[PDB]
Amino acid sequence: MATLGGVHDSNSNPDTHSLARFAVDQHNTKENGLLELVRVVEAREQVVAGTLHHLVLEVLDAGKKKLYEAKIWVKPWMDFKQLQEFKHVRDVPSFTSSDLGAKTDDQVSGWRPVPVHDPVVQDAAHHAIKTIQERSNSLFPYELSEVVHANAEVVDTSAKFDMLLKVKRGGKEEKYKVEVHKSTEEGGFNLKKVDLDHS
Repeated sequence: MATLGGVHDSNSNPDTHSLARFAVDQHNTKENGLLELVRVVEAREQVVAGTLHHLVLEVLDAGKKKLYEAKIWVKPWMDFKQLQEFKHVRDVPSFTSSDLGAKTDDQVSGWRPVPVHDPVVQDAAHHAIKTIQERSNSLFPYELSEVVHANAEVVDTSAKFDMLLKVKRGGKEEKYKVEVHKSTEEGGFNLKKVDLDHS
């Protein structure tokens, strides 16, 4: 259980080198496999929704040196550090003076809930809200208003989605349950059933 917070920069005082190894080993083992840590570059810190570890080191890509940065997400409460991802940068303090950002389009499976307001939840929610109401007939009254809590589940083949949000209509406020399935290359989502939350 350890964290950190304080937007700044250093010269890799602590064991920052090892920190980068864990990050690369994570991506390298899952989808990567062509990055070789050569020599640490620098160590930067920043507070992001709790704790953010920004490290930069010179790696080897297929036999070509290059500086890459790795971001690690940590929290004080849970006190569990986890590497988010690293992007290929250039010999500069910024992202090669270009746009890099972060991307996440990798498959995943497992019986576990899901965050809120995310691109995956907000997507299924908005789709479910309109789909459900449309499932009765051709119409488009309201859409996603405010998500309370969403959770994902792994079915025999597809993936169930149990979430709860509030809908608006003429200045009203009512919560309801939603159950949608997740499919790949099947058009998108497949709303299973729906329920109301007022009992």
